[PDB]
Amino acid sequence: RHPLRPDPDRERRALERAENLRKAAYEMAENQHERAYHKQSQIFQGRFLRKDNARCLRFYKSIGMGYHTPITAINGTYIDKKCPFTGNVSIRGRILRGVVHSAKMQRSIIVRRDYLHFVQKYKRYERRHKHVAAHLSPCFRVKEGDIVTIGECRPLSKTIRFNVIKVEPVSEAAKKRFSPF
Amino acid sequence: ARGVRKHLKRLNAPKHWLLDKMGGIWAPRPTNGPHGLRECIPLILILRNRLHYANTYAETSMILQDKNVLIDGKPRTDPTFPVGFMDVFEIPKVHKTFRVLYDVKGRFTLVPIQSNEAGFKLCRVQKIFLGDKGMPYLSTHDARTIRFPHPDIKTNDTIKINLKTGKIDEWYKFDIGKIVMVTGGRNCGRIGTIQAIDKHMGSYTMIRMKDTEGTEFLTRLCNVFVIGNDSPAVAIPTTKGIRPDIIKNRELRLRSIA
Amino acid sequence: KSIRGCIVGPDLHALSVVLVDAGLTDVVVPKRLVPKRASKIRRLFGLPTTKVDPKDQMLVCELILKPKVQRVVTDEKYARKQRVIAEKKEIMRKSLQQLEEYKALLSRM
Amino acid sequence: GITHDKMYKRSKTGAVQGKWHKKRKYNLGRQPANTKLIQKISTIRCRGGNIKRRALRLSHGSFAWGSADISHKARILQVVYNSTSNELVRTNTLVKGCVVQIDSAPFKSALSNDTLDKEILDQIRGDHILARISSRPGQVGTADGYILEGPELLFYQKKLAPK
Amino acid sequence: PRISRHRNSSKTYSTPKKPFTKPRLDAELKLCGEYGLKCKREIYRARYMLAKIRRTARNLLTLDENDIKRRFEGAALLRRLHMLGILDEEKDQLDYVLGLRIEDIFKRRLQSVIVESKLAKSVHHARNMIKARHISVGGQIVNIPSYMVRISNTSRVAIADTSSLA
RNA sequence: GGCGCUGCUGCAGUUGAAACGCCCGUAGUUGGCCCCCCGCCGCCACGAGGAAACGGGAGCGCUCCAGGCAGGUUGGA
RNA sequence: GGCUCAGGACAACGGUUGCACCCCCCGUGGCGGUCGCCGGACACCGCUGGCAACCCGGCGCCAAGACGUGCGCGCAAGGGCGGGCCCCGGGCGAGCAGCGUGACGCAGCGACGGCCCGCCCGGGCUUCCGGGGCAUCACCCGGUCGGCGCGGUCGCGGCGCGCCGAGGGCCCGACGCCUGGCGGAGAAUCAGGGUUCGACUCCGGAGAGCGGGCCUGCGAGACGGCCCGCACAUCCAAGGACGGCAGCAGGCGCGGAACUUGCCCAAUGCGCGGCGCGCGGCGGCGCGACGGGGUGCGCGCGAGUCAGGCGGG
Ligand SMILES: [K+]
Ligand SMILES: [K+]
Ligand SMILES: [K+]
Ligand SMILES: [K+]
Ligand SMILES: [K+]
Ligand SMILES: [K+]
Ligand SMILES: [K+]
Ligand SMILES: [K+]
Ligand SMILES: [K+]
Ligand SMILES: [K+]
Ligand SMILES: [K+]
Ligand SMILES: [K+]
Ligand SMILES: [K+]
Ligand SMILES: [K+]
Ligand SMILES: [K+]
Ligand SMILES: [K+]
Ligand SMILES: [K+]
Ligand SMILES: [K+]
Ligand SMILES: [K+]
Ligand SMILES: [K+]
Ligand SMILES: [K+]
Ligand SMILES: [K+]
Ligand SMILES: [K+]
Ligand SMILES: [K+]
Ligand SMILES: [K+]
Ligand SMILES: [K+]
Ligand SMILES: [K+]
Ligand SMILES: [K+]
Ligand SMILES: [K+]
Ligand SMILES: [K+]
Ligand SMILES: [K+]
Ligand SMILES: [K+]
Ligand SMILES: [K+]
Ligand SMILES: [K+]
Ligand SMILES: [K+]
Ligand SMILES: [K+]
Ligand SMILES: [K+]
Ligand SMILES: [K+]
Ligand SMILES: [K+]
Ligand SMILES: [K+]
Ligand SMILES: [K+]
Ligand SMILES: [K+]
Ligand SMILES: [K+]
Ligand SMILES: [K+]
Ligand SMILES: [K+]
Ligand SMILES: [K+]
Ligand SMILES: [K+]
Ligand SMILES: [K+]
Ligand SMILES: [K+]
Ligand SMILES: [K+]
Ligand SMILES: [K+]
Ligand SMILES: [K+]
Ligand SMILES: [K+]
Ligand SMILES: [K+]
Ligand SMILES: [K+]
Ligand SMILES: [K+]
Ligand SMILES: [K+]
Ligand SMILES: [K+]
Ligand SMILES: [K+]
Ligand SMILES: [K+]
Ligand SMILES: [K+]
Ligand SMILES: [K+]
Ligand SMILES: [K+]
Ligand SMILES: [K+]
Ligand SMILES: [K+]
Ligand SMILES: [K+]
Ligand SMILES: [K+]
Ligand SMILES: [K+]
Ligand SMILES: [K+]
Ligand SMILES: [K+]
Ligand SMILES: [K+]
Ligand SMILES: [K+]
Ligand SMILES: [K+]
Ligand SMILES: [K+]
Ligand SMILES: [K+]
Ligand SMILES: [K+]
Ligand SMILES: [K+]
Ligand SMILES: [K+]
Ligand SMILES: [K+]
Ligand SMILES: [Mg+2]
Ligand SMILES: [Mg+2]
Ligand SMILES: [Mg+2]
Ligand SMILES: [Mg+2]
Ligand SMILES: [Mg+2]
Ligand SMILES: [Mg+2]
Ligand SMILES: [Mg+2]
Repeated sequence: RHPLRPDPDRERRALERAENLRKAAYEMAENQHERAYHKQSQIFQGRFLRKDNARCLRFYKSIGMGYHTPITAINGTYIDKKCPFTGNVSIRGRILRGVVHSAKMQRSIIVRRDYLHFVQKYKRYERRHKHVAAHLSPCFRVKEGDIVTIGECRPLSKTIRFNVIKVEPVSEAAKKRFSPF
Repeated sequence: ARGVRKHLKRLNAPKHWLLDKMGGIWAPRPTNGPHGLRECIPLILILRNRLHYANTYAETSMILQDKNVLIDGKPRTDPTFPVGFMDVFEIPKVHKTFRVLYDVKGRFTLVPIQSNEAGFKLCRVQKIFLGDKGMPYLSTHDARTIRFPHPDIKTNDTIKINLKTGKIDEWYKFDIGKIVMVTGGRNCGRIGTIQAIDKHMGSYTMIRMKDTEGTEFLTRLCNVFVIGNDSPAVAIPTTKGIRPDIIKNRELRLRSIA
Repeated sequence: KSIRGCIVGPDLHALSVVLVDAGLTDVVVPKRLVPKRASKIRRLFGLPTTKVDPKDQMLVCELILKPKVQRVVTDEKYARKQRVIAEKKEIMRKSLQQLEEYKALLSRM
Repeated sequence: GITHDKMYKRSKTGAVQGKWHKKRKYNLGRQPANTKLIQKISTIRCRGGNIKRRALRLSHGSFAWGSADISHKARILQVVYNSTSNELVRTNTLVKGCVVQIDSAPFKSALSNDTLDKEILDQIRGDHILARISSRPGQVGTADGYILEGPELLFYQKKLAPK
Repeated sequence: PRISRHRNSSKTYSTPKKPFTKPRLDAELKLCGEYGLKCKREIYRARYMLAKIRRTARNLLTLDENDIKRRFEGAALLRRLHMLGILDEEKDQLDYVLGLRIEDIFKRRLQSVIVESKLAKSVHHARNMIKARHISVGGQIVNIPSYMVRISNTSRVAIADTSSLA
């Protein structure tokens, strides 16, 4: 990388998400309904005792394909091993888009896609749809109708193979339409 | 099945092997080794079906037993041995030294060469990786490997090999403007110059070339072997990789009987 | 299978038996054949296996298929072995040379 | 035998699905090791070769204190917590992720160097340290790990509280 | 499978839709008179071969004058028709492939060639002499009555010099 | 196939068989006119990539032929 | 390799993806560092036996490119730490692969040097689109839909188990029932648009009387391998042993309906290595079907007969 870190006078000051993350971890340690203790496999957990700030406290990465990371996942405090940005899974294969059909599961949504079929004898079309279940990271929050882009991953359940990587929101009460794309 | 496949029906054989639909129910199935099963032509189908040195399997075998066939400077004794692109074909009893190239319909031709020519081999750099204890290797299109490779050698380039000592002497860089010949597709056997390398995230990269008479064509980057740098390093058949169209071909088929 | 039998009871038509602690014992049936191992023959006729002369091509056998002893060390076997042994050092000589070669490449790069 | 073929599951709409072949060998399941604490390591021959080590009755393991960077070997004393069930705790069954007490004798020379985690030092002054298993005993025949620290230590101590 | 399972084979004649129709039932025996035809299958066969060249021509003529498929199959079709003598030299355009008939196919049988050349008294005599093996085509002896003679092999019809007739 | 007696192309519904007794109404189907030179679908063309055989199709007198890939520098495009 | 189409309708199959979730013999190309010639014993064979026949017992003298142990310069699996705290070359689109350093362990290769690694063909699973009839089948499902954790697997995954939640599919036809349902490449018909069939040649799947289980091996849930239940048959001194023609010929039965109980591995291919091969070939039966030529012309032929070539194991 030829260019290198321009200078503000506040960067070590804004470096206090370290204390934010530390206290979030200790509150999760004080939560006692939870059966097990959730933490990222990428982080020592001995980094939460030092004070020199020397080393990182949360892990993230970029997935490529021209998709930028969200600050909500960079600065969040949730433990999710199925997140594409802060988890332990990868994106490869197909990337498609659809509308959020339902959002009633834990960290999981249904994406409805629409398409056409040509019947040559009749020289005409019929409109068709399929359902596609997907995993939703806590860094996103969606409702019904919002457009979402989902990318392929390895199996994650009996029905899930895709993962949400972009949400283009749409206002409520809009006229439901075919919207094929 | 419950295991690997040994047999091969004649109809299921590759189309470019030019077998004939009568004359058997079976075909020779190539053996594993230096080349694949689709982009190759076996040794027996070169000797017995092309040059008539043997009129049958039962006497092609013995030609290979007393070790009459040098491939890449080393003998071979397996009738189903897969010889492929750029392999050297020298039989000394009839004083014939060849290299394998493609014709302009996607078939395997044997070009004559000289003793000053059969001293090297062109290979396509398939990939660069790390093995035991952290060492680099280059693996190529002929299933050769070279360790401690010069760092300038990068993936998809071409190397020049000595058949005896097994070491690299020259290398050619795949850039915009290199004389190159295709190996698959429906432009197999045609030669042009790299003048576009268009890349796509996640998916295949496409390559656009042109012959020396203006005709242009496209393919994947998996099918562009590099032969020189604005001049080929090896010999090529007197058609030089220019394809005629169907009517020009038809008049030539008319001439050869006229 | 029906492997049957008995603890040597009634329904035992036929049986096998061996005499210990000896009309009676008077006959001998010779050792039909002879040994055939380099070590074997020597330990047999009270001879070692550590002094450099293991040939022992004496042929008695009482001339009676069945000789051609085994594991008998020779000049040919010795030399051939040495050949392989040495080779399994030359390999590494040139390999560990090439290590330095590539180190120097990088360092000048 | 035991199988993990999906053909015996229903679809995503609840419908019974049909049966179009007989059990294949490449979808076999085996029974699990159920590694008892306190020395056998069986060998299992898997698909294509591939020795798999399958433990029963382990007693020792290699344990690492990371922030101080000290590793010693030690005798697993007792399994005290497990996230799945109380049954695997009550039986002292060695599975990945369970929390155990290890012998303190190996780590007692670290009791000298100060400026260290006092929550580890006062526990070394006793006769055990709290640690987590990081290995899979039924697949590799070994139980190694690290000593707890951070919020995670406090979480498991509160789970162990005299409630 | 035995290797004989892979051989191609095919029917070469088409039977008319309305069989009992007087007006062409009469002009159909007229052709069996003006040549020596055993039965009606040899008129069916001639209609069959005319139908295909007609179909190919209509396909090509749907197309456009500068097009490659015209440039390829029109030249091929005319060359093969001219060398079989179904079409003569002065008509070198595709639109003339439509106005042919059965009769110009029949004209190039051997039974017609040797009657033009006067080698036989008639057509029935020509038939019998054909099967008697007395007329050769250019040094090779041709037993076929239905033989179709290229206008290259048309100068070399004569009695087979191995015959009781020289 | 005849058969436009299954009708997309292309049937019939006053009396031959056949318009729901009527009004409201969701899914579905359909929806005037307008800005051009942006984006995302549909559509049109041209490519790349993957199997022969069959179906077409260039060349070749198994004496013709149903065939076969022959053959006299070749070829199976 | 051969046979068959019974089962199975969001299967399979066809095109189109992926494994940064995997496994693999042979062959090709690499790589090879590992904390003085050993040991006894097995089959063939000798001497004696049991048994109706099936099949075996006891004693003994004898080898290895068979085991076992192992001579050797430390490196198999797994595990702890070693990353950047707007966001973006060993190798990538992608933090992937190596290495270093603290602990464990002692595996594999070595008695004629090979553990190991790339490529290859093959497999497993996997994304998307296509993927029978009935509404006198309108609601359906409950490991069912998602989450956490371990286990098992070559490996991912409700695949399995514990705990938490209440989801998931549906008139764009769910679910259930029926099929005299193998899918595709294809075939029949014929201006154009269409209708119907996909037994069998190639590819893919599935089975070996019907449920199941497994050993050996790189690879099988193998049936010309083994073990058990069921339904059927076979020899037998009555105590016992034993089978799987949906392989080729041939028999029975069924039905309107389908040939020899031949010869050869000479080609084509495969195996191992000059042979073996009911693959595959060559003859026999064969008006299913296809193609060609006669029963005369005005005076010569083919249909048959007998000889010799040619061809053909
Ligand atoms: K996380
Ligand atoms: K679509
Ligand atoms: K669409
Ligand atoms: K679309
Ligand atoms: K579409
Ligand atoms: K529609
Ligand atoms: K799940
Ligand atoms: K699930
Ligand atoms: K709509
Ligand atoms: K099969
Ligand atoms: K397998
Ligand atoms: K196999
Ligand atoms: K075939
Ligand atoms: K064939
Ligand atoms: K082979
Ligand atoms: K042979
Ligand atoms: K199983
Ligand atoms: K089975
Ligand atoms: K299996
Ligand atoms: K009709
Ligand atoms: K019509
Ligand atoms: K009407
Ligand atoms: K009326
Ligand atoms: K009525
Ligand atoms: K009405
Ligand atoms: K109505
Ligand atoms: K109404
Ligand atoms: K209304
Ligand atoms: K209305
Ligand atoms: K609508
Ligand atoms: K409508
Ligand atoms: K509409
Ligand atoms: K309207
Ligand atoms: K379009
Ligand atoms: K093929
Ligand atoms: K059969
Ligand atoms: K079936
Ligand atoms: K059936
Ligand atoms: K194999
Ligand atoms: K093999
Ligand atoms: K799939
Ligand atoms: K899918
Ligand atoms: K799929
Ligand atoms: K589908
Ligand atoms: K229905
Ligand atoms: K449950
Ligand atoms: K699970
Ligand atoms: K459960
Ligand atoms: K539940
Ligand atoms: K339905
Ligand atoms: K049936
Ligand atoms: K229609
Ligand atoms: K039509
Ligand atoms: K049509
Ligand atoms: K019609
Ligand atoms: K019609
Ligand atoms: K048949
Ligand atoms: K079949
Ligand atoms: K088939
Ligand atoms: K087949
Ligand atoms: K097949
Ligand atoms: K198959
Ligand atoms: K099959
Ligand atoms: K099967
Ligand atoms: K079955
Ligand atoms: K059975
Ligand atoms: K069965
Ligand atoms: K079974
Ligand atoms: K089983
Ligand atoms: K079974
Ligand atoms: K059957
Ligand atoms: K049957
Ligand atoms: K037979
Ligand atoms: K009968
Ligand atoms: K009968
Ligand atoms: K043979
Ligand atoms: K046979
Ligand atoms: K005569
Ligand atoms: K005669
Ligand atoms: Mg469609
Ligand atoms: Mg075949
Ligand atoms: Mg009609
Ligand atoms: Mg079908
Ligand atoms: Mg079998
Ligand atoms: Mg039998
Ligand atoms: Mg009957």
